[PDB]
Amino acid sequence: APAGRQAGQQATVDRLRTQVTGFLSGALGKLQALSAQNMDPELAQFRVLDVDRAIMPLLIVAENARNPGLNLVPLHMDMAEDEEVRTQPPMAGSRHIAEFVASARPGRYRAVIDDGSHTRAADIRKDASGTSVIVVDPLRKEKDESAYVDYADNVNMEFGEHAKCAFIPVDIQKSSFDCRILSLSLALKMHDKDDAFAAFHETLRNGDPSHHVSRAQQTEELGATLVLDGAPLVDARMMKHGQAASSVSRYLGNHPEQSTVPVNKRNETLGERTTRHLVKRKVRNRTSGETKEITFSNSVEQKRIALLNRAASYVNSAPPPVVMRMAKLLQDSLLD
Ligand SMILES: O=P(O)(O)O[C@H]1[C@@H](OP(=O)(O)O)[C@@H](OP(=O)(O)O)[C@@H](OP(=O)(O)O)[C@@H](OP(=O)(O)O)[C@H]1OP(=O)(O)O
Repeated sequence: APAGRQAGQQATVDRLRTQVTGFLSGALGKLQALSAQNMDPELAQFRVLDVDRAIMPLLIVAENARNPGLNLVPLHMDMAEDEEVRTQPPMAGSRHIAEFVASARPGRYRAVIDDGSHTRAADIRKDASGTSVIVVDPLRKEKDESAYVDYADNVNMEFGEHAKCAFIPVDIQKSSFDCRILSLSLALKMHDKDDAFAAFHETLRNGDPSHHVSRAQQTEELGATLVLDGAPLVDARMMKHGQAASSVSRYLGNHPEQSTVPVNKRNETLGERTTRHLVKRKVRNRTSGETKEITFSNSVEQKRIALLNRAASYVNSAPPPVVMRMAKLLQDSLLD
């Protein structure tokens, strides 16, 4: 019974519980309906950017509780604090990296890093020796691979010049609004490959990345690591939600050994699973005009739905202090 754990607040708790599940499940029902009807959300006038920003802090709480040791913390870069450049304010509970590095208790963390307009995933190690970070970006649209040099340097400068850093840009995202669900999934995959990421942190502080990645280079300015080929650290299980079939196939062509390993309990290969998620629909054009018809994997929209399902279930059976916390995180999203 929960009457013992309610501290006489069963009225406020029970009402905040309904309020949070109502929003999570309310978003779930529309997204499930749009996905089942094979319709693009932004063409259907669903404001995914705002829903993804409001549910994210609540998803992390659920994921942190579902997998202890994930230690997933939302963080943002300095440019995210600038109301002039940013397209959206950082999500509720988000911390400035400088504040985090200075005050975070030593240990292992996962993170989603908002720069104001885009979000990446990260694996952070903080101890006496220093802080080290492995950043995986689900977007790779830069035409010339020199912006990644800047990104790697820009990420290192945000964590401190004494931090060891690796920047891994990966061709997963194709849409404009999926960078939050993709980064959240990469974080979960990081905790899944915890051992492999710890051995990379070790090599970062000490030799040859060849035991961990296929292609890497130190940057001229800060000597941070830029990885333009993350395999095998970036394996098939990290490429599952690649939206373009050409990205998954190019990746498998470059790393054939990843084409036969199981990516889930159903024993699907990366290629089998992506094919199962291929849909054909109209999307917004980013000549002429407005829309274009494409064939892509709806894995991310299915994953957004599956994550909302998890969170809504967690809250239904969550203890009051968790309910209070998630209700506040939702209210805090209407600030800024
Ligand atoms: O990474 P998680 O969020 O922790 O969930 C993953 C995973 O999800 P991803 O697609 O993002 O990698 C699988 O999902 P699918 O391949 O089917 O899409 C899987 O499912 P199955 O093995 O049953 O096929 C199962 O999730 P669940 O048990 O809730 O259905 C699994 O969980 P774990 O990695 O924690 O074991």
